[PDB]
Amino acid sequence: GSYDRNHTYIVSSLLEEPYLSLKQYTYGESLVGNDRFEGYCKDLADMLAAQLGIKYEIRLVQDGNYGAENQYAPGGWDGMVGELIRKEADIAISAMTITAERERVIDFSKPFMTLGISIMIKKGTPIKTPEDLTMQTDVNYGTLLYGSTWEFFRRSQIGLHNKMWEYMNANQHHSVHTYDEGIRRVRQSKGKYALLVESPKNEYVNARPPCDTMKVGRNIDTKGFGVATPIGSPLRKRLNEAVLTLKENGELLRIRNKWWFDKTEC
Ligand SMILES: N[C@@H](CCC(=O)O)C(=O)O
Repeated sequence: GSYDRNHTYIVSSLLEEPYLSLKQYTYGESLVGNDRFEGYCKDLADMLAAQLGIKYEIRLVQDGNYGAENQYAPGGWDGMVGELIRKEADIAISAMTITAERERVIDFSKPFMTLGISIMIKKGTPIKTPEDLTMQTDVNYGTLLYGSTWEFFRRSQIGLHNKMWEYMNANQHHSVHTYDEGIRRVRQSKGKYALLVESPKNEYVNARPPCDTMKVGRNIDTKGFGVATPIGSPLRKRLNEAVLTLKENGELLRIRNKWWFDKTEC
């Protein structure tokens, strides 16, 4: 009650199914505003906004990126993280991974979803573990360039992860600027490409047509997605409280089931 509720809060996000996607276009109907979007993060944004009694406007991130340290970006970060640092958005509500490096420059709520880095292959590919990737030649691999998975491997102290880092950094052409390009490569490379991809994305894709991909191995780490705000945001406490409210009252579980379990489909 001591924050501006007339302001339409600007929410940075990023199209990434099923977290956020465009509603299917139809004949003679033009969608505008937030009505253009659907998905888990749309539903989450709606609920958070209702908890806080605020209006919001989704504005997709202007470089299509999650956020990385970049010696060219103003404020030192690109993507959604940079939009928050530079106060171009009020909140980011996306599948944004909570990392130690990002916590030094923006704030996160407690996590609304858990996840881990995982491996996606085309069915038939002879890979069962991360170790396997480093012990063979014909299957190339990669991940989303410069995002949290990229940084995990760069920074990990585990020999295996460092081995995978050295490979990917020396073979950046086998990594991708969107998960959808990586998934296309899995599907089109005849068993010769594996994608390092966060588990909720992996699980979603594998349970939907064309049913030609699968997850192998255990998750490599354990991680969360959080609602992010610029430091100092008057909304920081109330947004964290709202996430905890939605967690406790079963609403996060309900929309996770809506977009993952209710969409299977394989
Ligand atoms: N969720 C990741 C993007 C995907 C990835 O890095 O695998 C991030 O916030 O950077």
